[PDB]
Amino acid sequence: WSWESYLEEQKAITAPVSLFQDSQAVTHNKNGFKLGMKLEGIDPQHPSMYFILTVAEVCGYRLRLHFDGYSECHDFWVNANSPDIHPAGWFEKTGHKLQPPKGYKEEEFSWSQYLRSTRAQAAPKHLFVSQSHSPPPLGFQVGMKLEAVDRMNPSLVCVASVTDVVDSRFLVHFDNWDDTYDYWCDPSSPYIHPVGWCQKQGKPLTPPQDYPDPDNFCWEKYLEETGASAVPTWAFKVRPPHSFLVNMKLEAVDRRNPALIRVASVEDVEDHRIKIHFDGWSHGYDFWIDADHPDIHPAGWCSKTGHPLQPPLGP
Amino acid sequence: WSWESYLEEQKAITAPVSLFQDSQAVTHNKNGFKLGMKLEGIDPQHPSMYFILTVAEVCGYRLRLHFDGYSECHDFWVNANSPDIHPAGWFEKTGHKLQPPKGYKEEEFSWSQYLRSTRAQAAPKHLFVSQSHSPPPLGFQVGMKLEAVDRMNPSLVCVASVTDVVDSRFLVHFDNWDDTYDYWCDPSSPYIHPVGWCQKQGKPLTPPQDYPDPDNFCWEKYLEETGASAVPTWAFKVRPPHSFLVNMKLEAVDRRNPALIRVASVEDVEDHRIKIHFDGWSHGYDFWIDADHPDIHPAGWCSKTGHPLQPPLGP
Repeated sequence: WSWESYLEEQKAITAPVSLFQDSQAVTHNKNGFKLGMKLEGIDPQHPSMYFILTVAEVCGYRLRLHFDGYSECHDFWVNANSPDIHPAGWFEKTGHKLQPPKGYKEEEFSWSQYLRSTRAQAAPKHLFVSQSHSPPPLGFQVGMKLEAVDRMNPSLVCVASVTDVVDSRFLVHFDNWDDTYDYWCDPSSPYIHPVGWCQKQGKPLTPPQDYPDPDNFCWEKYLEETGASAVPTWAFKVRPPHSFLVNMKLEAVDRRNPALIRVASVEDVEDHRIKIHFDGWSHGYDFWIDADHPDIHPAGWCSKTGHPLQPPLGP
Repeated sequence: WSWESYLEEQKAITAPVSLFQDSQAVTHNKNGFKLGMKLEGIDPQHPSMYFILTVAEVCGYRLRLHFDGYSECHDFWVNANSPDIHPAGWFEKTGHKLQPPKGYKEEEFSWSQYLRSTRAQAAPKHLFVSQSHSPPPLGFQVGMKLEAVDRMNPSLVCVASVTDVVDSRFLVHFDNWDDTYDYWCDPSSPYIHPVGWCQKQGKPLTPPQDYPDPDNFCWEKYLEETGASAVPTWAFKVRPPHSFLVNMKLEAVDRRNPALIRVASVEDVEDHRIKIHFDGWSHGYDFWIDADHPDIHPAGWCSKTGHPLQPPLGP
């Protein structure tokens, strides 16, 4: 199977490499992660929370991570240039809480004693693109307030806080709601707005969960009572629309089976999202995804990185 | 104590009779209701439901009603010209459900057997202003849909239905919410609007409780699925604002002890409501009330109807 003959046969084109972020397109970096290496990382189910993880599997420029002490059914895949993993020791140098292995209490864990018990190696620091050493997202400080879209209830723009800052990204948290609504963001995110944006648009602002008298909700009073500042208006950057067009082909991680990467086409587009179709599969498997998601890639990505590519499903 | 004497010490004025509805002002009708007379009436705490009620007390042009079979702690006062009471036998001739006395099954209650058991008399029909013999509210039929303010959550305007029609009034019900939010209305009510009013106002509409995918609520889809039509826009009338002014004196039922009527003053106003202050009492007892409410009356009303009036609280 080749992309060249496939595109010739389909009279189609791939999405040019120039439409991707460098982190999505880069194939010339070696994967330095090795089986058994230990590290810290974000739980994709609880994006505010950090766990001790072990490398369970490597495939191309991707790794499968295991939560030490828990079931292997929680394992998940990342790219080796993921900014959501960090070297052993990072949590204590940068102000982050680390969930210990199942069994430990969080004043009974140290890395030096845990590496001694397990005889394991921490992944070396030079492997990690994000160690809190890069310039921060200008203007967004921990504790500052903004208006954010709830991506699980996307018709709602809500009162939200910056609760974590790591390199050029920050965590959006919805005041008084479960942390499982949190998501990582940057200054150009189309989902975040300055305090006062809703009122300027004649849009309903959703106040914190069970705010007393939500009808009389007023930002100025809320900021005063919480000892908080608004993220300043100048910090918010216009992200321009992506340039993907319908029928352009690419490679995408299968969401039902994330060990696998399949030949995919752009089925539909919005300003900041694309709809993925897996060639040869039912359209029931189509899904919408952010154009900057780390799990879509230009054609050739699996081949240059050493990951198997699934061809179109054919007879 | 007299009004003439009091008005002179306060250098004050009474709200003129022409500011009130005729039904709030009328003093020359006699109270024909008698202790122990039985009738049917709306439960004020469940405005959609009808119960068997007994006259427990009469004071001037007011009567206290007791729910047969239930605790006296639920007793309530109405005026003798109330539209919310009907003669025995009305429910069956008009398509309404009667809740029987506590402990009876509905089906095993009949008025004639119940009058025989209690040896009581039904209040005669000529006492009742509302027997369902008058023209209906034009344009409002059972089953028609409209938008209504939820008076318990007054920032919300919601999908609502006409569920009952009695003489000149109709009952507004909030689709898929419980019946305790229902309220009685006429065509001039400030709280109701035609289908599509929110949209034209750039105001959000609250769809029925747990409507599947509530952001796409489409009135015309909803009207079709429910086999329903909109109340026509022509049927909604403008109510002009009241002309009560701050400082006018009047008489009002005490909401904490509703057997009592006190000298009151208008503390504040809106287009359709006044704020009542009880002379000589703490302002912590001030309350808002709709200006057409049956429990406010002009100065002189207690005197002319034979009801005791409480003078201002003094040292």
